[PDB]
Formats: sequence, structure tokens, C-alpha cells
Amino acid sequence: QAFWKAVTAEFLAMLIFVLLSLGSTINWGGTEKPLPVDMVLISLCFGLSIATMVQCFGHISGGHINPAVTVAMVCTRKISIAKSVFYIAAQCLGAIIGAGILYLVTPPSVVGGLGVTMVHGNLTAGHGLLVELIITFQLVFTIFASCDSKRTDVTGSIALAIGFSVAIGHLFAINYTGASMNPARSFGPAVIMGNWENHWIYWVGPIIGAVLAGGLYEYVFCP
Amino acid sequence: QAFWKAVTAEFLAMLIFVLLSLGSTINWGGTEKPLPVDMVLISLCFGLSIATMVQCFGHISGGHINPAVTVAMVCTRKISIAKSVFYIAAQCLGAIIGAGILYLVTPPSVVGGLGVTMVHGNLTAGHGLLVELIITFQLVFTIFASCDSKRTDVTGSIALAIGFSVAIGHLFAINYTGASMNPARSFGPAVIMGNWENHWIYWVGPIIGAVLAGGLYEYVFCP
Amino acid sequence: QAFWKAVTAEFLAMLIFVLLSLGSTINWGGTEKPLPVDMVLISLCFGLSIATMVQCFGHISGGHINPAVTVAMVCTRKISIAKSVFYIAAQCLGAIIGAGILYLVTPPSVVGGLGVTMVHGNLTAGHGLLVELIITFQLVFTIFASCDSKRTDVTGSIALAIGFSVAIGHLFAINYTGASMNPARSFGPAVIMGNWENHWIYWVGPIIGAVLAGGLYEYVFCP
Amino acid sequence: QAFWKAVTAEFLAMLIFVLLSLGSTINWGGTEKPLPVDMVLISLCFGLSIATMVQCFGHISGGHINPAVTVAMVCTRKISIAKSVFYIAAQCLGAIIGAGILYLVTPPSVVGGLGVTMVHGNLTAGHGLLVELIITFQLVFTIFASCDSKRTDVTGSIALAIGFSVAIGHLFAINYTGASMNPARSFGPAVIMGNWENHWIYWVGPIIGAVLAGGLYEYVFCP
Amino acid sequence: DIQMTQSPSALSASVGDTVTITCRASQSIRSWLAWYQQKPGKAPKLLIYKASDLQSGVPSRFSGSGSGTDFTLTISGLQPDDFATYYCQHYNSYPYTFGQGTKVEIRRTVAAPSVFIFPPSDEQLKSGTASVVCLLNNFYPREAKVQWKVDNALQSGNSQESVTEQDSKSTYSLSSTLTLSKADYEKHKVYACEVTHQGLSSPVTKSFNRGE
Amino acid sequence: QVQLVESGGGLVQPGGSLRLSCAASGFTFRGYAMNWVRQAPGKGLEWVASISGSGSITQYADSAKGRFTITRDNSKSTLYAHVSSLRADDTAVYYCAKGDYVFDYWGQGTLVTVSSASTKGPSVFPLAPSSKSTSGGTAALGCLVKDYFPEPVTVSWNSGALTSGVHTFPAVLQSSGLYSLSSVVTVPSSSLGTQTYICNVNHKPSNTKVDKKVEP
Repeated sequence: QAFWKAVTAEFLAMLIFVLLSLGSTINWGGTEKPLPVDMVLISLCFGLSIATMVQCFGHISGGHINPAVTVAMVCTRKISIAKSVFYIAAQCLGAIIGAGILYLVTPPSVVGGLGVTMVHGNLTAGHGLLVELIITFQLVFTIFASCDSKRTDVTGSIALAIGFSVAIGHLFAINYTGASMNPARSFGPAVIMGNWENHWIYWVGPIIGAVLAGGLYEYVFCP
Repeated sequence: QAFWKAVTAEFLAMLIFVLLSLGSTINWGGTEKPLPVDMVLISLCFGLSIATMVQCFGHISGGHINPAVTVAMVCTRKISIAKSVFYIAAQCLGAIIGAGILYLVTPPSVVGGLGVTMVHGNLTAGHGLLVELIITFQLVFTIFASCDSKRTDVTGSIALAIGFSVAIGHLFAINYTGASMNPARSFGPAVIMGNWENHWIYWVGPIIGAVLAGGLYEYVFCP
Repeated sequence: QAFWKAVTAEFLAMLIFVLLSLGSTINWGGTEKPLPVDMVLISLCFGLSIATMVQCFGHISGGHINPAVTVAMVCTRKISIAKSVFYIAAQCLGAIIGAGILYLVTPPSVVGGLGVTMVHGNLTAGHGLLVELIITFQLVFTIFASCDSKRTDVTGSIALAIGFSVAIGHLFAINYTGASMNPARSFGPAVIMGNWENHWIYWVGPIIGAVLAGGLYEYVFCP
Repeated sequence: QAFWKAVTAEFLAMLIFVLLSLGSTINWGGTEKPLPVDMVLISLCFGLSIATMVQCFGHISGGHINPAVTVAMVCTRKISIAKSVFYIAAQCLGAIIGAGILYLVTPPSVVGGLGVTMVHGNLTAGHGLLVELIITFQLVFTIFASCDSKRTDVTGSIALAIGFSVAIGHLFAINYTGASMNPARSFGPAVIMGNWENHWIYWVGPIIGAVLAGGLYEYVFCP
Repeated sequence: DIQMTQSPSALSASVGDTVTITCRASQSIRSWLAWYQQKPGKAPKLLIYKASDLQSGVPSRFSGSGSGTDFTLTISGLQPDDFATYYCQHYNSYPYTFGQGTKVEIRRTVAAPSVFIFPPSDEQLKSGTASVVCLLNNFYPREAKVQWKVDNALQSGNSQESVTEQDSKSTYSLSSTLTLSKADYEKHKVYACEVTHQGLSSPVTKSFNRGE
Repeated sequence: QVQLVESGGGLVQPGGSLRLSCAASGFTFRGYAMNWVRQAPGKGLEWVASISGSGSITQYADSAKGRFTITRDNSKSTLYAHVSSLRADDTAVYYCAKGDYVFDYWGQGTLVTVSSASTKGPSVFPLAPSSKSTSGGTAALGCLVKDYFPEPVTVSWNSGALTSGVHTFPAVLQSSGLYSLSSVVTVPSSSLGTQTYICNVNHKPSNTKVDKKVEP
């Protein structure tokens, strides 16, 4: 059945995204000898992993790799309600296993926070919600625009265009809120590490940004 | 009306561009331990944001996201006079709101100059105009060449080709003039913080380079 | 005979790939004051060289440039048994010559390890095998998915997609095991420098990940 | 006359290339407190400038933007003898004017060597010729492979593939010979600064690598 | 290598005082410095890493600062527990090197030593060896010196001394042993050790004669 | 719950070989680097050797090169240090400590003594209070233990009856390789001649018990 293959692809694609992307955020100098944080390291690894996962699994399950976009398709009647609940559960499961594997293969002295997205200490969670709302809005708008059948001017790799949308989201808001823009990417390591601080802004944030982006594109700009 | 949908897209496209790109240039080390300025960070975030903005909004308003290129189309008779004045006003307002949002979400300890483009202290303002003139000339030439209907050898993503043209402009002229190549990108943060030093070179500069690039290509190289 | 041209293409493609990629990892700071290891430096050189080499030699030999993928085609019955033994031998010879040339042109004070892949001191070799099993799995899956004739939604440069798959593997696993994901890339410098520590994980690892990725795509996802 | 347009395009495209690329190599720390050399910064600016200029001027003159490749076309009988002498002269003049502009706009305290290519102090000029020979070989081979009409598997942006070939050439041989791979790029700043040390290896080197790459593809691999 | 020197070698302070010790590095090691607290007969305890960060479970009164080559460890409010020996450790590059150690001692008023000299017993003379001991008891501070006088002629190079630690009820105590053969004992008649202290108005010499 | 237990120390002839063990529990021994630190008697700490989590990378101090070999066995969570060609200087108290850069967990310490001489505890030498010494009013007396080996010896006066004013100095290693110390206690001058003062010496390795009379 193609339904079981689509859900399995989402679980597998989302799992690889966590393990590769969160591993790049590991500070190998540790707490006692912190190395300077390389921003292009984190941004490109996160950005290109999505572009790789869409290339790998775009034709099997649609290549969501995000609970936020899955809600957006439901809000625009692109996937069924029963379809979304299996996508979201698989995406949440993929991050939990994906972060668990990383915790297994990382030396204890350099594990740190395991890529868990904290808000900046001087930044209020109210402002942190707004940041998550926007960087996800540009991601979902890009996905809808890149994957629009009615368009005829789309050139180049669609996956790469989606990948670079994620990268600029990381290049902006790593020290604001960690640039989660993926509820599963924040749920996975949080379950493993048991860190649950301001976690609601990482679900309410991207979802509201996705709904605005999907609704604006489908019902205002290109109806 | 499609006219009001194009102006709204231009306002919104640059608002995301200004907010995301100016956010990347924020120095999070503060004024007491200023971290070294990552220059690939600034070039890539600025370069890829334009590529992302053209991908999302290219088929709605043309994806100008710059008053300099908007003037160039008028000189080459690609848009009407009435359309340009609404585009230029929309792009200027988008930057002002885009920078204003960033000022609200950036902690005061790391706000700094908010990405406002100063000429180098050792560099004369007369030399600043020349640097701004050249980097905009290559940008407008790329846009005109990439978006030519008569061409048959254009391959790959048009938005990515435009995006990397901005990136090499930043990899050159960040330390010279700030690498604006976008008059409204300089107008936005300047209004917010009231810093108005050598601001005329960021309007006279890019516009002259844009007119030179558009006029040469449409009337000499490919008439 | 195209058979001999295909084998010589694989030898020459590997020779350029090893020489250019291993050269970028050379630490010019020396042993008396090692410079910080630039991280996007190594990832892009390894990643983009594959994209360059697949573009150069894709239509001549298939552009395997890896003993791991060459085994996967045999498992999926894309090349014959006699086809692979000449490819694997040519790939191993290319790395030996490619790394041998680099040893001649590199000054002795900065040779160091000559890019030989080492597992982290605090990392168990058992976990090192698992990391190679996964970073090669995403590489082989990308290659199989990108080069699927039955697909229709494939856009952009196929070589570039393969190149970025290698880059994210390096963006993750340089400090774990060196991110080899290429048995030939590890065999070459090991022969030249005589370092043979944990070398079995660099053959067993990628091959198991390659066979798993090829079998899953060909016989489960897209049969 | 299309002949005069092609030569002018070669002069202008080649001129802009050094202005942006040689500007990025300027060390703004000065001779007092030099900053660490950002290695990805130099490669991307050099790599993406070529990709940008092939996109801009590929349909007007062919976008050789290199004396080495221009010689290769004559060897492979793609352009005439009279075409080459005007191409090479325009390219040499473009670098001299382009580097001269950079000298005028760069503050004297940070001019330094003006991007002049030098062999490493511990590296013999004999090994310097070999290093430049190989990096130009992979560049010319990529250009010939990407621009082959008989190929049917070429996907993605041709200019971007040529650009990334330059980037990996710079990603390897910045510290070896300066990664010139372009006799015009070396002639320009050398004339302006009057520095003529080991300059013959930057003409004999890349040209021999170009002839080998062009002849091998056109007469052995794809005749 | 990188040599790490501490200053002062030993300092005196009272409970509630604020003191600072300095660690000097031969070359720059930036913020790669560690501090340890060790009490006699016990393993060292980590206090500071990164030269400004406090290890968990350590009271906040300990504070470190400095970077490059100059590092200072400061204690805001001294406590009875705080009297120990402090070491500075380097971990910028191998090999890791410790400091020479700085000892913190309780501060009290200056005390005058009590000097007693004990002639060797006759039972020791049957063993062919003669050892004479003169005692400096309950003297503060640590600074003291012993000079052995033999028939108005100084003798040195064959003396061994041992000093106790801070008293639990906080002076010191010094004992010096002058060993020599029985033949050397028989050819002299008068022995004395000369000790001067900062709490003594004049140097005090205790002398004795054989069989007297 | 994290603790490190050391073993393998004690006396050893010069030029021999020794095996030091450090049993570790309560933490993932495989993933943490282990170090050896020694402290000579009366001196500061001295870092000796380092080993990675998997034992792939080992580093040594300049004085520890060649003679000392550090190896770890993660199967039994024990850290070993091969101490070869022991010299008289090499005596110290060795600590095993974890930490790649800063050591946070230390063991109790194992004392290694490198000395050829081995002489059982001889008799004691009393220090009588002289006639002109007791005339001051604060007469002091004591007994001296000499040429005993090895450490330690405990000296008690009247089986612990006299404890106030008792000072026992740390022992000093003589040039002949033998230890020696004295215990001196001050007493009121008027108490001289009464309240018999006897010092009891217990040398556990030699099982020697000597009681000495102190009289003027």
C-alpha cells in the first residue's frame, strides 16, 4: 500500500534530518573549552539536509519533513485529515529516534544540549513567538510557490529552493530562538533530554506561520 | 485587481528580505566583546534571501525587491510610470516596517547599528559612490540577462543566478560601503535609527549603475 | 572500446577528487601552532568536487567515484560483476596516485596526517561503524533517487544534488570518524602514510550502508 | 558587427571578475594586526563571480573569461586564430583596468599585495607549476563537458557548474600557488603592482593544463 | 612548554578577609585556566574552569578573572573551610601544567618562641653517634632561622629540621637536629643553636657544656 | 556516586617495575578521558599522562616519556599505568583523575615509595630536661625515634594520658635513607620529679613497642 510507504518515508526522511542536522550543532570543545559557534556550519547542514530529503523522498510522500507544513496542506485541503495524523506522528517519532541515535554516538563530554532550541536569555518568549512565526512563514510560502502546478516560470531544483529557504531562516534566528521552524525538530531532542522550557512557542509559532502562508498563497495571491 | 496584488507582494517580499538579512548582520557579542564579523554569513543571507524572494514572488510582481532595478525597467520601457511609483513606495515602506520589526525583537545590548551602511572611515565618499555603482551594475546586468525571452541557452534556476549575483557584491563591498546595492535596503534602517551619513551615495550610486546596466544590455548588446 | 574509456574515466575522476579534497584539509598552521580547522572549507571541497566530477565524467563511466555505490549497482543488478572489479581497482588506484601526488607537492612541515580518516579518541569504533553506515545510506539513496528514469518530478542539477549529499555528511561526521563515506578515499592516504587504524570500519561501514540504501529504494519504495 | 560585441563583452566580463574577486582577498586587518584569512570567502567570490559572468555574457561572447580556455578552443578548433588574439588581448586589458580600479578605491593601509599570486615560501616553483597545471585541467574539462552539444544528460545550470569548478580549485591551492588558474587574473595585479616573481608558471601552467584537458575530451573521450 | 608561576608562595589572612592570588603563564593561554583547592591528606578539589566559571557545588565567594598571561583568583569572604592550598592549572595545550601552589594560613598576633636545647643522652653515645636537638616552641609567624654554633665556630650542612602545621588551638613549632659522629662530639665542649625571630627584641642563644 | 579507587602502590626497589590500577564506577568509563597526577611529599601536583576514551591517543609529560606507559581497559573499567625504571625521585602520591581538559573527579591517592634501604625500628632517644633548663619555669622534654623504616610511627605519652601540649613533628628522611622524628611536650617546672613521663612508640611494620623513662 502506498499509504504505508508514504508514512514510512516520512519517518525515515525526518529521522535522517535530525541526526545529520543536530550533529552539526555539537560543540566538540565542550563546556570547559568552548569552540566558537560556526553559523554557516549549522545553517548549511540544516538547509541542505532538507534539500537532500526532498530530493530523496519528494516523489514518495510529498517531502513534508515538517509538522507545520502538514497542517498547512490540511488547511488548504491538499491532504486528508487521516493522512495528516499519520504524517505528524511519524515525523514526531522520527525526530525522537533520530535524536536518540545521536545521543548514543556522541561522547558524553560534548553532548551539551543536544541541539535543543532555547530562547535567548535577554529575549522575551513573546518576542520569540513572533520570530518563529515569521521564519516559518517564508518557508511555507516558498514550498507552496515552488510546488505550484499552475506556474510556468519555475526553473531549477525545487528541493534546492526549499533548502535555501531553511538556510536563511537559520542564518537569522539561531541566537534569537534557535530557528526551529519545525515542531518535530524541537520535540525530538526535548523528549530525549527532558528539556521543556518555552516549548509551546515551537508548536504554536510555526503552525500559525504555516497557516498564514498557506492561506495567503492559496486564497489571496494565486486563487 | 492584479495591480494591487503586485504592489502588496512587493511590500511583503522586501519586508521579509530586510528583516531576515539585517538580522543576520547583528553582532551578538555586544559592544563589550565584539565577535569577529562572519562575512560569508552576511553575504549568503543577503544573497540567498533575494533568491528565495524571487522564487516566491517572481510570478506575482516580477520580484524586483529593489528600487534600483525598478528604475531600470522604466528606462527600458518594461513597466509603466504609474506602476513604478507604487513599486518604489511599496519597497521603501517594506524596509521601514521590516527594520522596525527587527528593532523590536533584537535585545538592546546587541542592537548596534541595525545594519545601517556606513562608508569606511578611511574611504572617501566619492570613492563610495564608485563602489556602489559597479556592484549594482553587475546585479542589474544579471537580472536583465537571466530574464531575457530571446535567449535559448539559459539553464538552471533564474532566482539562484540572481541570488548569487548579490552574494558576490557583498563578498566585495561589505567593508567598503556596506554593499547596499538596494536604495530602500539602506532607507529602512536609516529612518529607524536616524543615521543619515552619506545616504545620498546609496540612492545616486545604485540608480546610475542600474540605468547603465539596463541601457547597455537592451540597446547595445542585445537590441 | 567504451569499456576501457569508462574505467580510465573512473581512475581519473577519483584522482582529481582525492587530490583536491585531501589538499583542502591540510592544516597550514603546522604542528607548532595549528590553525583552527575551517569546517565549511572541508565540507564544500569534498561535496562540490563530487558534483564537479559527476558533471565531468557522468556520461562516460556513470560517475560512481565510490567503491560503496559500485557495490550497490551490482546488488541491484545495474552493472556486471566484471564491470565492478575494474571500477573498484581503478578507484583504489586513483586515490593512491591522487594522494601520492599531494604528498609530493605538500611541504613537509604541513603534511600532518595527509587527510587520513581517524575515529575520535573518545568515540568507540563500534559507534564509528554506525556513523558511516548512515552517512553513506543518505548518499546512496540520493544517488539512486536522483538517477531514477521512472521519475518525472526531478528538477535541477543531478550532480549538484549528489554533491550536497556528500557535504552534509561532512558537515556532520568529520569529528566522529572523518566522514569518509568512500572506501577508496580512505584507502589512498592510508597506503601512502602507512596508517591503518580502524580501517575496516571504512570498508564495512559504507558498503553496508550502500547495500541497505540500494535495496530499500529498488525493492521496497520503487519496485 | 557581432565580432566587436563579443570582444567588448570579453573585456567587460573579464574586468568585473577581478574587481569583485580581488577585492574579496583584501586583508582589512592591515599590516599592524592582520586578520585570519577567510578561506571560504575567497573561493566563493572567485567561484561565483565566474558563474555570474558566464550567465551574463555567455550568449554574447561565449564567456571564456580566461586566456587558458581560449587557447584550448583554438587547439580543438572551436574558434579562429583571429578570434583568439582579440580575446586574449581584451582579457589582459580587462584585468589591468579592473585591478587598477581596485587599487584606486582601496585604502593604502589595507592594499597589501593586491591579490597577486605567489608560490609558498617553502614550496618550490617546480611544484608550483604542477599545482596550477592540475587545477586548470579540471576547470577546462568541466567547461568542455558542460558545453557539449552531443550530451543529453546535462541538467541544471551550466554556469553554476563552471563556477563551482573554480571554487574547488581555489578551495585547494590558495596556499600553494594562489590558485590563479587564469593567466589574465595574474597579469592584471602584477602589472599594477610591478611584482613579477615566478610569473611564468601562471602562463605556462594553466595553458598546458588547458591544452591537455581540451585535447583529451575532444579527441579521446568524446571524439 | 608553558611554565606557570604563582605569587605569593604563602599568604596570611583572617576569617572574613578578602585575598587574591596570582598565576603567571610564560605564554598566552587565553581563558584556558583551572583552579584547585587541596587540603593536607586529601585529593584536590576543582573550583574554577575557563578562568571565570565556577564549578557546580562551589560557594560563590570564589571568583576568578584575567586572560592571556595574567590571572587572579580572589576570595570575597574568607571562611574557616577556606584555609587550604590553591593551585592554578593550564589546559590550553599539552602537556598540562600546574602552578607551584599557594598556601593560605590563619592570621594571628606575633609570638615569641620558647627555646630549649637538649644535650644528647649518654645511651646514644654507646651507638657511636651524637645528635643534639634544640626546640623552638609556639612561635608565630612561620619565618624563623636556626644557626648552630660550635665553640664559637659555625657549623652547617649537617642539620635536619622539621616544622609542624598550624595549631588547632595556631602557632608553629620547629625542631632542628645536629648530627655528628661520637669522635666529633668528644673533641668539643660547648654547643649552641642561634635563633632569631621577628617577635624577639634580641637574638637568643641557648648553650650547654658536656656533662654540665 | 562517582568514585575512583587506586591500588598497586607501596614500597618498591629502585630500577624495578610497577603496575598502578584505578578502578572506576558510577560513570561511563568508555567515553571519558583518564589522567594520572602525582604529588611528591611536600611538593605540588605534577600531571603525568593522559589517555583518550578509547585509548587511541595517549600523551605524556616530558619526564614521564618512555618510562611510563598508560593504558586503559574499558571491559573492566580499570585504568593502568606501567611504571618502569623507578628512581628514588619517582616516589610520590599518584591520583587518577578524569577530564579531557579540567580534572573534576579525583581518587584518594596511592603512595609509592622507591627506597632500597629497609631497616626495622630501633630504640628511642630521650631528651632530658637539664637542671638549668627546668629552672626557667616551662621545662620541656621529649623522646627521639631514629633510623626507623618505613613510615609511619605513632608516639603516645602515658598511653594517651598526656595529650595537652604534645607536639610531634613530621619525620625527615635522612641522607642514609632512614626516617626520624621526635615528640616534645612542655610541662610545668614544679611538676618535674613527679607524674612519671613515658612516651610509647608503636612501629606497626616492625611491631616494636618501646617505652622510655625521661628523667633529669
